[PDB]
Formats: sequence, structure tokens, C-alpha cells
Amino acid sequence: LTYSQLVLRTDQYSKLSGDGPFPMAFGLVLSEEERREVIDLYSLQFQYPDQPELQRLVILPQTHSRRAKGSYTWYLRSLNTNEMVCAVTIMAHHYETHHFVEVPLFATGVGYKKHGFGRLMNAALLQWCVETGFEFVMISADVKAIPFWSHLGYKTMEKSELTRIVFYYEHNCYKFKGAEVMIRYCRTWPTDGVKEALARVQKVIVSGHVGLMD
Ligand SMILES: CC(=O)SCCNC(=O)CCNC(=O)[C@H](O)C(C)(C)COP(=O)(O)OP(=O)(O)OC[C@H]1O[C@@H](n2cnc3c(N)ncnc32)[C@H](O)[C@@H]1OP(=O)(O)O
Repeated sequence: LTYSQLVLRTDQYSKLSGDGPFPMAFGLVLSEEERREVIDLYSLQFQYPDQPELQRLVILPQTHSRRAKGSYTWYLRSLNTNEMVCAVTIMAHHYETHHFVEVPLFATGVGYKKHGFGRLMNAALLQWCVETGFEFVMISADVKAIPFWSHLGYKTMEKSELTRIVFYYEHNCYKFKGAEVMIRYCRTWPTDGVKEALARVQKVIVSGHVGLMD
């Protein structure tokens, strides 16, 4: 429900071996078709969340009316093959004066690893959080995920700051067993962060908005 347990799955060639460019486009999951495709990517990376739990987590955005709120899943698609390259699922929270985002799911797909798409998607999330009204991105980080989030600049949330939202967090946020709570404040995100992450993704050009839309 709001508790989980990260169980990761354990010869893999690069699908970007060609000269490029490889055109790619970001998308928001808005159809059952995209929902199925993102769940398929996740299901090859996770043992738990299992198939039912991925279907509970990856959903169409709320049919509501004024700030961003609720669940959103974005993906990056490789246009040559229509394959999903990576995907993130968030929950957007507005609690009293606290406006923040949590990230239950994040993965890069088979054949696309170690190309910079993880850094790129994280950069696109932080840029979206800045542009919408969010103050920070909060991560429930299983022991196996801490080094990754840490490398990308998330830090262990200080206890005094967690205690300010601890009640709302324990009752509303998606908590992985044994996790550490990590955080990046959006005021620390550089304006050129997406530009620099994309520059590092070799042989890729992005068509459409270079970032996440809602
Ligand atoms: C659901 C959750 O929230 S769990 C959080 C993580 N998700 C998962 O574990 C799902 C399965 N794993 C994956 O999908 C991938 O291994 C990911 C998403 C962790 C990383 O995807 P990649 O495509 O390897 O990321 P990318 O190539 O963009 O790497 C970004 C940078 O992080 C580094 N990095 C990648 N994985 C790790 C790791 N596990 N620990 C530390 N650093 C890492 C890379 O070396 C790279 O460094 P650089 O930019 O300084 O050169």
C-alpha cells in the first residue's frame, strides 16, 4: 500500500552501436498503450514491485483541475525502434506549506544502460519540479539504490527536516523496506542541468520538448 520492498532482477550489447544520431522523444503516460509499455520496461528491471504492484503505481494522471498533483509517469522513447529507453514514476504532494515530489520507480531499459539516460531523466525531472511549484524531490532509497541517487546529488535528508513532515510521510509516501530518505532541494538545481546532461548522451538528439510535460 504505502510500504514496499525493492527486489532487483539480476551478455548485453548496446542498442546505440550505430553512428547516430538516434532521435528520441520524451512522453507523459496518457494512454493504456503507453502504460503497458512502461510497465514492461519496469518489469524487466524489478522483481518487486511485481506486475500487480507496477500496475498500481503506473497510472494515468488525475482527471482534475490547478497545480500539478498525484501520479505521473514519464518515459524517453527511441524513435528508430519505438522502444522505451527509460522511465520515471512520481507522486506529487501538497501538504500544508510543503510542496514536494517522491519517486517510487526509476529505471533504464535493456540495451540502453550506461549511456547517460539515467542522469538525463533525473535532470528532466528536477527541471520539471523547478518549473512547477515543487520545493524538493524525496527518494525512499533501498540500500541498493543509495549509491545511484547519491552519485546524482541526492543527500540523506536531515532528521530535523524529515520530522517536519514525518507524519504525512509515514501515512502517504511510498516507503521501501529498510530505506534511507534522500532529498534534493530544487533551489540547488542549475538552470543548465538538462542541457549538460543531454550533451553527455552521445549520438542522441531529442525532438519535441527537451524535458517533461504535463
Ligand atoms: C525504483 C527505484 O527508485 S530503485 C532506484 C534505481 N532503479 C533501479 O535500480 C532499477 C534498475 N537499475 C537501473 O535501471 C539502472 O541500473 C539505473 C537506473 C540505476 C542507472 O541507469 P544507467 O542507464 O546506468 O544510468 P546512466 O548511464 O545515466 O548513469 C548515470 C551516472 O550514474 C552512474 N551510476 C549508474 N548506476 C550507478 C549505481 N548503481 N551506483 C552508482 N553510480 C551509478 C553512472 O556511472 C553514471 O555516472 P557519470 O554520469 O558520472 O559518468
